Amino acid sequence: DNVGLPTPRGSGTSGYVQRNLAHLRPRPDPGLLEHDRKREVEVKVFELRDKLEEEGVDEEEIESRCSELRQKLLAEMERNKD
Amino acid sequence: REAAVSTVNLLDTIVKCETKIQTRVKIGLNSKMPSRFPPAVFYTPKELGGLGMLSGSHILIPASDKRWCKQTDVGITHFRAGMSHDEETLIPNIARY
Amino acid sequence: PGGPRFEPLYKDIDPNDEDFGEFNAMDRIIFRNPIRTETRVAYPYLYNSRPRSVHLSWHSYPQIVYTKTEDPELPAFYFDTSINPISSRAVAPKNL
Amino acid sequence: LEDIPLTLIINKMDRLILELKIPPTDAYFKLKHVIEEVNTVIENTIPG
Amino acid sequence: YSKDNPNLLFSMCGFEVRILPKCRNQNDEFPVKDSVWSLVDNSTKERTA
Amino acid sequence: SHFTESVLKVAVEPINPSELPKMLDGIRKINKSYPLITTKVEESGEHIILGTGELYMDCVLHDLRKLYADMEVRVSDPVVRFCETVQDMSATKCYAITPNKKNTITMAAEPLDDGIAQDIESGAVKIKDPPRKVAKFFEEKYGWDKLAARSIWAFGPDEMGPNILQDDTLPTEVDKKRLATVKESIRQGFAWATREGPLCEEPIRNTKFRLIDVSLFPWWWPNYSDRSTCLLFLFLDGLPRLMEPMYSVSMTGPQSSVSMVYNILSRRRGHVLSDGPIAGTPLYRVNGLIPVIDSFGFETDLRINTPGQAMVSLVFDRWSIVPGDPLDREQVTRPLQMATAQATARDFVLKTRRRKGLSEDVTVAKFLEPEFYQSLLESGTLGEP
Amino acid sequence: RLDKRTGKKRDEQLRYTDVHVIERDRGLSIKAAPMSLVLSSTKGKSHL
Repeated sequence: DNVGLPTPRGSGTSGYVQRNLAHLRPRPDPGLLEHDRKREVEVKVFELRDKLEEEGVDEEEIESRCSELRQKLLAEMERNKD
Repeated sequence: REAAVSTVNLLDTIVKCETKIQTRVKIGLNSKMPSRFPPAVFYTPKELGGLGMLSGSHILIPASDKRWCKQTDVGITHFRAGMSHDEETLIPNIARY
Repeated sequence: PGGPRFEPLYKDIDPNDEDFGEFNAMDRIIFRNPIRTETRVAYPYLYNSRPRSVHLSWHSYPQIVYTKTEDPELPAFYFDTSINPISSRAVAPKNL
Repeated sequence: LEDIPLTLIINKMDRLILELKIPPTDAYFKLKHVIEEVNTVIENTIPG
Repeated sequence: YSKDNPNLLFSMCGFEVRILPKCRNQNDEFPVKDSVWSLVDNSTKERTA
Repeated sequence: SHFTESVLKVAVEPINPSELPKMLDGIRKINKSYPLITTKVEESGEHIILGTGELYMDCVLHDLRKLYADMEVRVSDPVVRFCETVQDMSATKCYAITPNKKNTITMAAEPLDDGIAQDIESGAVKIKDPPRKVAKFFEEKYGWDKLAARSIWAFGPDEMGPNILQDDTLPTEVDKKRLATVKESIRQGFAWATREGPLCEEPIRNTKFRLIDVSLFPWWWPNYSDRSTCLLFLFLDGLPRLMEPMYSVSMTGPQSSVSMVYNILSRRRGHVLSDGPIAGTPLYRVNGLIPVIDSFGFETDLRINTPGQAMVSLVFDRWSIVPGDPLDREQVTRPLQMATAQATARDFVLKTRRRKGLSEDVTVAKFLEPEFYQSLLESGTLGEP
Repeated sequence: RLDKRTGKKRDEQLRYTDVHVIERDRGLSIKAAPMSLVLSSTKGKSHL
């Protein structure tokens, strides 16, 4: 509201400033599903690997079981894709 | 005309020049007292003895300069225009005419 | 608001003389609720580009919680009704 | 959080006598309230 | 007046004139006062500026 | 490790251009005397000073004008830092192609859940830690996938930033040794992309990235631009939003001051979280939130327009999503005017974007391969150019 | 030398570690302020 007349001394105005109160104020990808199924199969494989590691089983048998589980999960996904 | 009413610098110049003309009139009387020279001194038409000045400014006429008394056979009666009206009439703008 | 007015200390800066400069470009500013002149006075070095001969003022004081007693025969030390109470569940050490 | 040892200084005690003008029991309750507020914030920083 | 300067400026016989057409106007509301001139196209009799 | 952030931004320049050296020297002294200040030189050439509040920047500009530089410094209107985020899942798996057209990078963007970003910023999750500890933390707190938890590659823009780059590919389709050799530069491009960001090159927060199969990585890549270009387009098609800092308003003061706090906070896009009495005093405490860009002059207005005397404390609290859509082209704002409720984000993005020296449009085609851009135009996933 | 002080100036707080001109004019501290003092305990042992 700093508008007009730095001093009223020069003019014969006495510059009382007003607000001008008559102024108008403003008025799905199937690839994502395939990736989710692959992630679920990988999560199942990781859970099986963690269960094998918790039981103290050998690494080769755990790897073979994980490969068999991954193949079974892929076959199940291919069978139940429809 | 309408180009003149829309120029702020021109309106400021008109206000200052009208003030300078009235200041010349006041200096001719060795005074600059604002109460000594009401708007009736300048803007009364020449027929009533006034100066007959026209205004392009916006000048208030106070309610203090709105009273007149008359001595009739029953005594003194003070008449007043604008009974209980807190607004003041303004000097007309020439651009409106 | 309510204060005096003086002549301009520096009669130099005026936006009409300055042409279309890059720093104060009109639509590079992200206008919000408008800054008032009291905010310009309170923080003169942040809100003015040429704050020459400005004086930094006292920022704040601690709030005075003293209230003068209306009743003429109350003691000097009393729990006033305008003072919010302290409850037993307000203190409440939550873990001990 | 930075595991810096902390001590408490309750300041401006004269206010309890001269500004609030509350009786000494209520001044105790105000002090205990401020102390338990500090301890509440300390506990809320590290729970348990 | 060009692709990206929509105002026409001149001065004549005392009057400083800025012509703005009613085609390249960003102002959807018109603050038309007595000073502002509606320039009428005769072939359509339509206020175009 | 400071416990608040400098989210108030002021652009400065010299008034006399020939004294542009001296102010810079003074700016250096500012950076030596104020620990939480950050100084920057933009691409546009204006100088940027970032501090915490009105009083902080008032003191800093006093020290710059009167103590160190000893000149007259033109100072712009105060503005805020901005960040960006994404709202929902990725519409398309997006890929980057090298100029030799061998390496192809396929990636998706995700909004991170609430609690991860503040945990990375607080140091609860360390990238220097062994990945088993990080995986255990994510499993025990947010219940992620174990392969996903072990496949979290990096944090960005730095090792403390709230952006996560993570593998989600399969070993059956992508070999791992070439994956690592490209993954080094992938982390570098991730760091530079999340440091810049696509919208206004404001550093971007709270995003997760999943690597995707079919992405093939042949021999050698010394460049960084293509993966980050695709990654910015992944910000574009994940419905990005703008984010602004948020002060926490704290008042002590009487009841009329409380009512005035509701009034002014209602007028300044602010909320009142709580209100109550301070026990044992005639004072009342009001806690709330305000945007930093809407808090300019808030303390002065609240201290003046009140019968009693109100004290105000404004502390940086939050990063919050700006209301509105940043990519909505039809939302326009008049000059001299404040943006409306839904055009706020668009106005912020446009003016922050060309304050920093860019084009007026968020260039989709400049951040895409031509074949992928034409394919997405034909598929309808992108708007009309 | 504080008792050789007249007017409103003798009612001012000393504020020894506020030395910035901003600190003097704003009436608040803006900078950290170190001192090293010799203070005595209850038993009489001076510590630094």
